[PDB]
Amino acid sequence: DFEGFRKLQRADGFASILAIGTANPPNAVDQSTYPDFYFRITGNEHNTELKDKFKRICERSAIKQRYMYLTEEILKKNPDVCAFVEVPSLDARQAMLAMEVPRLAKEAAEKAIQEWGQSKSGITHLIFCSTTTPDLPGADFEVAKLLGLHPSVKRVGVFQHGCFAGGTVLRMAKDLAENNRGARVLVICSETTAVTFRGPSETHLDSLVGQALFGDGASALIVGADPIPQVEKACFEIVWTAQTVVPNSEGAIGGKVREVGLTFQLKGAVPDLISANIENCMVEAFSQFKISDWNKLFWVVHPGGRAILDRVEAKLNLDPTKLIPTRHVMSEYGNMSSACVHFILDQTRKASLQNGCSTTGEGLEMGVLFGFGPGLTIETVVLKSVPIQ
Amino acid sequence: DFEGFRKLQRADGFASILAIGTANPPNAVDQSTYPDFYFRITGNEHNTELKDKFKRICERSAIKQRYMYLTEEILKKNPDVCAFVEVPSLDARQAMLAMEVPRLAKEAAEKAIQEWGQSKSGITHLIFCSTTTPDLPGADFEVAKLLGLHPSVKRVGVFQHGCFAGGTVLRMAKDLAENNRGARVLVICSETTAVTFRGPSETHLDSLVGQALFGDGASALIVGADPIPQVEKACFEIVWTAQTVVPNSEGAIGGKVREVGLTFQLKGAVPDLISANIENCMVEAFSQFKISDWNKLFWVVHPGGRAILDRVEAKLNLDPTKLIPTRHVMSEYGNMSSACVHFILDQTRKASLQNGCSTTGEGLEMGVLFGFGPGLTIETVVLKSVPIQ
Repeated sequence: DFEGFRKLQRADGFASILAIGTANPPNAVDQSTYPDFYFRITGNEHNTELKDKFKRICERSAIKQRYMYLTEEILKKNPDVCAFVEVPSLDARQAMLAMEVPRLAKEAAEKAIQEWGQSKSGITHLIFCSTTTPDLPGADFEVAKLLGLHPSVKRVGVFQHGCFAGGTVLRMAKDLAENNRGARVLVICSETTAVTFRGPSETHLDSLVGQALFGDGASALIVGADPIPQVEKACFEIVWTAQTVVPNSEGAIGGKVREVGLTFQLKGAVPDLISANIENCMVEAFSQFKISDWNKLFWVVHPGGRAILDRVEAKLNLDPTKLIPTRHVMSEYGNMSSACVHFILDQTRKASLQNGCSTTGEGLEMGVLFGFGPGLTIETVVLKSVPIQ
Repeated sequence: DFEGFRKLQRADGFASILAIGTANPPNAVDQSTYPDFYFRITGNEHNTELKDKFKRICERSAIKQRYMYLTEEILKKNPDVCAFVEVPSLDARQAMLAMEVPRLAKEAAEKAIQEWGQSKSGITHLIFCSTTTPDLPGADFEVAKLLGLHPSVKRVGVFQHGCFAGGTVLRMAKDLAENNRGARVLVICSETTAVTFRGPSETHLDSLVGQALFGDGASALIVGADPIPQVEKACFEIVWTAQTVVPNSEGAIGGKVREVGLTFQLKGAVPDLISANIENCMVEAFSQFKISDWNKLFWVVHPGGRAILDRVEAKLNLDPTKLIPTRHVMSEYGNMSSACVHFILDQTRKASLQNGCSTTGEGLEMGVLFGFGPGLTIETVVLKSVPIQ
């Protein structure tokens, strides 16, 4: 009865994505205009040297747009946020965060929930991810509250992991769904530049990189194993996952929560470091399925930057069609951190539909999903598309 | 094909505790002399009223000693950590945290690893918990790095969850160890008051309490399913888990990460909220095991404070023996937040051993574990004991 309590307790098939919800703040920022706006709101028009370094950066970021909670209104009222680090500004950011992060998350759940089609009362687990969370309880408690989730929903907050959390969230979703029969996991990633936006400094060119690539956004997935026939529609199946630390990459990507808010540190080595180890990951994940041709899988890569994508595409020489949904997202949404990959997952199943593809993975049956962040950490996830009738 | 990949990818038995390690900072502080010392080191000797008020709180705490990272020499070189909230102290605390938390976590786990007596390489998962974490990557990465863990350990950091985290980690460990055949999760909870210690204030008595209750410590567990016979020795198994939010209980427990560090709010209504609802959690986690008499189970409840334990016990009408292990640890360590319940698990198995009980649960077969924190949430964990022979 005890060894019997286990089998009945766990689920059957693979944890599957039964819905995908997305949301962003109202302020769409045109990248072609950001350089003038950025240097004007921070009061740095007098430093023509920097501006050109930033312009070059935005102009080569492959990002044409980004949604930002931070608007000129909020910035003119928060001069401390416009400074580099000469004055503290954590508490003001923290307030923005306690309000915005949960708000974007709910908006994403509400869409995911609706698509899913079942009562929110059926959600058993909640996985919440954000670069940071301002208080105790974390944002996971706040979002559950706002959404109206049952009080016995088991929450897990994933804070301060990094841009790779988009993958770890799926790795966690997978184990939650498959070890608990009849379970439905609500997986949410919510990010804003409110905690990281700050003024430019010539002596901190890396931080200037983050000011041109980071954008706001929230994604919501409903994950569950053993979907109900004719009721729940799965569009992806989470097959296998792995996490690793790239060798000799210590300090490559990092951040610090300090009195001046969150500080971003990024080494020029990241692209190299990811390219030189991305293949190992592939053989470790796909050889077990007897797959050696990378181009036979569909792709979902975290858009950490234009250079990183071009590298991976070369070291693996994936054809030009692989990073299309991924670049589609980066272009229209920028680097929304952990949320990015899920936005691409929706972009992928969308294109598949609008193009008469045999499956949700653009005709291909299997695919990989990548997460890159502080570590440097590499998060791998093997998917299984679903056939579209 | 996949219906086989799934069956082989997952473990057969029950997630089990295969080892428990504990660690604490050198500085052993006696609750008896803390009032004079606490007010001295903070330059508040003159305000005899608040001091006598704090002595009175310490004398009811039922805490005889705690282990603190912050020594007198450290507080003397850091005056800002001594203020209440008149001067910022986040940065200084983050520095203390970046080094102390992972250090303590590392000591706890080396102990844990040793008992388990298996290779570190065999560690495929890591669950790290701490009230907070100063940077990105979090303490999970750092702990792996100090531990010389395998670059591919699947790590997860649980930050800013609260005093109830001790159980959410077991809830997380169970799903990980049971859905991954061969998986061995290293569970670590490291906490220190360095991020919360501040001077006294007469307008913030809820904060006073906290200065007398919280202490430092690190706990470490090796969790895994299907333990190798006569190679790995299990002591506790995780059968069923749950977390819940007690109705209308917001603000009772919470904390804010600000430029002055982690502030802490604690409404006096906490003992009653937990008590008038814990009974409900027991009938949800035990009727399925045809059990209605709480006293037939051994107990592991978070030592939030004497009152919470006094109310819970009176409410459920537990035998003065149930909380011998809980009250004993709270007495020798105090509230080490998330790591307390693990200290209790350990003390509980040690006591069963010294006394000559039939099982690791002081003779009983099944047991319950509770965690209380910001939410207000309650983590319930039904544990299975193992025979001693």
